[PDB]
Amino acid sequence: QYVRIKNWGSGEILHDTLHHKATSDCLGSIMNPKSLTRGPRDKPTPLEELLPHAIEFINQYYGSFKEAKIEEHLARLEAVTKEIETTGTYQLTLDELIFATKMAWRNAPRCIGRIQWSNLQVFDARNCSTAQEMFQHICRHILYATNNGNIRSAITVFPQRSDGKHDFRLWNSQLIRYAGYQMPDGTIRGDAATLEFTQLCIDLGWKPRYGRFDVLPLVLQADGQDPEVFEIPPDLVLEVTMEHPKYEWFQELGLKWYALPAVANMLLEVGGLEFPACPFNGWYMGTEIGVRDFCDTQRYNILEEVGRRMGLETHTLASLWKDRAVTEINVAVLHSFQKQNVTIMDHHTASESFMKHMQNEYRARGGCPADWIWLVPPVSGSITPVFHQEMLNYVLSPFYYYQIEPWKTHIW
Amino acid sequence: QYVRIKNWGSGEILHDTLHHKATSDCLGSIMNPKSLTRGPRDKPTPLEELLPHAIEFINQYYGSFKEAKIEEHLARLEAVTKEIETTGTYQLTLDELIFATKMAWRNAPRCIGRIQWSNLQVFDARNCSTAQEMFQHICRHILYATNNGNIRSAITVFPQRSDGKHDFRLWNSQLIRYAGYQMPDGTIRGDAATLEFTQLCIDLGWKPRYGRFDVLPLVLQADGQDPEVFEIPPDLVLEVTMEHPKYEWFQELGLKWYALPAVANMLLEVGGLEFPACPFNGWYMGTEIGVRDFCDTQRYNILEEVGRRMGLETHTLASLWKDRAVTEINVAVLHSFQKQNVTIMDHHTASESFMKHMQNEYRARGGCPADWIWLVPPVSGSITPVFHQEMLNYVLSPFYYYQIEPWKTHIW
Ligand code: HEM
Ligand code: HEM
Ligand SMILES: C[C@H](O)[C@H](O)[C@@H]1CNc2nc(N)[nH]c(=O)c2N1
Ligand SMILES: C[C@H](O)[C@H](O)[C@@H]1CNc2nc(N)[nH]c(=O)c2N1
Ligand SMILES: O=[N+]([O-])c1cccc2cn[nH]c12
Ligand SMILES: O=[N+]([O-])c1cccc2cn[nH]c12
Repeated sequence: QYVRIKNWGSGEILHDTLHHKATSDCLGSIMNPKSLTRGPRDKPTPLEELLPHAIEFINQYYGSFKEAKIEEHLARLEAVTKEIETTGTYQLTLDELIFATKMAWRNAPRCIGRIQWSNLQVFDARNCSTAQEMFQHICRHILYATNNGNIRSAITVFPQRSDGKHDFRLWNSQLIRYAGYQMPDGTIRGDAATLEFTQLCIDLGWKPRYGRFDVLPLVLQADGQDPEVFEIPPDLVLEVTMEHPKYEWFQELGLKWYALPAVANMLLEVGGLEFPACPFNGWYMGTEIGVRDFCDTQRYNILEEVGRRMGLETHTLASLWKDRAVTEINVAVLHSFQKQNVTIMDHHTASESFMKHMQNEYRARGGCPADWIWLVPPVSGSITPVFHQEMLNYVLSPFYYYQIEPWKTHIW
Repeated sequence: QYVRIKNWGSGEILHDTLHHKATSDCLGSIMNPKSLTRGPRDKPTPLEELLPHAIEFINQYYGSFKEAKIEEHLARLEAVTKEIETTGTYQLTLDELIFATKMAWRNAPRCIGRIQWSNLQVFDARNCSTAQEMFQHICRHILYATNNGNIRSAITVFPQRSDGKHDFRLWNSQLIRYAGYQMPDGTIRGDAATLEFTQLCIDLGWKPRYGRFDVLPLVLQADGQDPEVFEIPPDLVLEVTMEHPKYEWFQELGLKWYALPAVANMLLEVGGLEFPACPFNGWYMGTEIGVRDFCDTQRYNILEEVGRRMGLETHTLASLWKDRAVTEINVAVLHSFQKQNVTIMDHHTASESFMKHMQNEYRARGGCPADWIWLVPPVSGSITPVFHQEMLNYVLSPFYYYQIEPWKTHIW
């Protein structure tokens, strides 16, 4: 009938009717395509579907390392099949889970730090059962991951999905994130992107401290019950104060950002089993903070003013003042993280690494799922290698799917 | 079996086998997909296919302007049908051709200057018949288009394809382009991207002047005959000397570039009819010269040295020296074109315009074919609006398809 299209900048929406007149023989520019999402359930996974996937995975895992263990393979294959027919679902050996997480990461077409896919700390929280218990596992995660600035990649795996009405889910987009408050005088303070979610926290009893960098509360839902609100212990949230290595007035901007990039709302699918809650984290890439968080008009939007303070022709677009500015914001981010001994990688070194990984991936298994639109840094495109590298985007398994925002499909 | 992937940077090739293990339910990152190419022929277009397309077009053209001319419509419809059944193919009224070119441009998903789609000079050369005659039409084109710096968009349409063995084709990638010579001492002088083609010109009798900016010869093939070589009159090729508005040493780089961006090897398809030769041109966008031509490692590659001359940490990647440099090269390009009174638009203003166009397009006809991967400038991505705009890529009609390089499918 018509496809909806969103301009994440102005938020505006559009309905494309013209595409119907296409000749035939692409949704690559879409953000959250239903092909990359794995929604809710109401009934368990039909055994006929589960068994095939489960069998494949056990073959992937067992046919993973050098010199196989056929005895164990066929044994596990059997033990797994049986468990499925007797219990319905099944449990992955801790080793399998570890293998599962690293693979799913490895199979993440939008990630650029996949060269690190093997170095990942795994926290088995499959035995968890309450919100308070989640909050604890999450805190442990944050503490381990942060590591006083020397960031360590980790993922905490909560109980897999069973029937559907019993799902473990973190409502936050990511572990640490700033709140966005709509001020009385119309202005928007904080992270404009978290406006709607900040409200939900308010509605659930959270006390808004109306500031620019107020760390949002953890909103967790265990088993199936309603989400409970927990504030993250301030001692656990390490931040970095933004300061330029030449511009003294940069510190006067009063900017800062959290050191831990931990995605909290994705679903890890593996061997037919799916875990709707599994927060993971790596470390930041400069451009993410300096270009996205800081310069997007839908976020902190600091380009206009960082420009003036540089004596740039803010009103003459062709002067390339925007190019000039963002780069200085980037050096600030990079410089500040380096100065405050917090791990971070610049987009150039990062790209060179993905290219290295990508080639290691084809040589190792003839392939590497890669979404160009996401891998190319928000700045200095072609100055980067990945820009010139053609790539094939495809969903393998295990995989880290997206999921329908919980506050939509959830009866209280 | 396996899909081939090219790294246009190092030129390296790869075979993707892994994609076979995909779940299912994307080739968006590919350069020349067969879906965007319209190859050779050996027999005319089967009447059963031609008539339907032809009919549609006549409906598009006639149902174009306000208050239709039904009398003429049904009349043209008839006159066209008849002509097809009696002659085989058919001729477009000059008006239709004009409408055809503007539409095809309008339907170009990779173009960012489509807001200009209505302002396009059309040169009807459908009566042409020889190479020498082509060269003349092309020169006239260059002269009109250049207009002493005030660039004007234009397109010259040569005789449409008939049977297949009688094709008019320009062998050049674009009207004006620099030669790339492989030097004795291993080094590559000029435009490395034109290495193979420069050789073809040598093989066809062209005399190489072994320089950095030697304008390549026009290689045209008329009717069906072999391609003839013609040198473009130097008085017709307007260039711009690169100089920075602050760096005196920039002029010392000895850089320069042609002012006319004229794509010469594409095929205009319309109402079933296809014209394998129709060179068009608009005006340059800063980043194209400064970022692509100048900074691509596969081109003039000037980043390394422009860096040093700026006293940048050329050996410390994290210093963001590359970001800093390219921006200065961009200001040079932009500044030089402005100073030498030659039309050119910066990527920012250009993007803002495409966004304006895109919205004018949905409001006017609910759609606008847009390939994100191509519309997003090679630098300052998210600093641009189009980066955040989701878009649908689809091939409409009329369309400007690519085509198999002539020196491959051509018996002498
Ligand atoms: C170690 C450093 C890492 C870096 C530098 C890094 C960087 C990135 C970047 C730049 C993106 C795009 C994010 C955006 O613009 O919204 C991304 C996406 C992603 N990363 Fe990585 N990452 C790292 C580690 C990890 C780890 C440890 C995992 C998983 C265990 C992972 C899983 C993913 C996934 C699934 C996405 C997609 C998120 C989405 O679609 O919104 N990454 N990463
Ligand atoms: C008036 C100014 C114009 C500007 C600023 C402009 C700019 C651009 C840019 C940036 C691209 C991508 C080129 C690349 O990176 O390789 C492009 C592609 C294209 N443009 Fe436009 N353009 C303009 C006019 C035109 C005109 C007059 C036509 C046709 C009559 C046109 C047809 C196309 C086509 C078909 C492509 C695709 C070429 C390819 O796929 O290699 N453009 N243009
Ligand atoms: C691999 C990738 O498709 C390729 O290097 C690209 C991408 N997008 C592009 N964008 C433009 N405008 N022009 C190009 O040459 C390319 N090349
Ligand atoms: C419309 C477009 O898909 C969207 O704005 C993009 C594109 N690529 C991206 N790239 C990354 N890494 N992260 C993003 O949020 C986006 N968003
Ligand atoms: O930009 N990043 O660093 C980034 C983005 C998205 C997910 C992760 C995990 N670690 N770092 C990430
Ligand atoms: O970059 N450009 O200006 C550009 C690129 C590709 C085609 C045309 C035609 N005019 N300008 C063009």
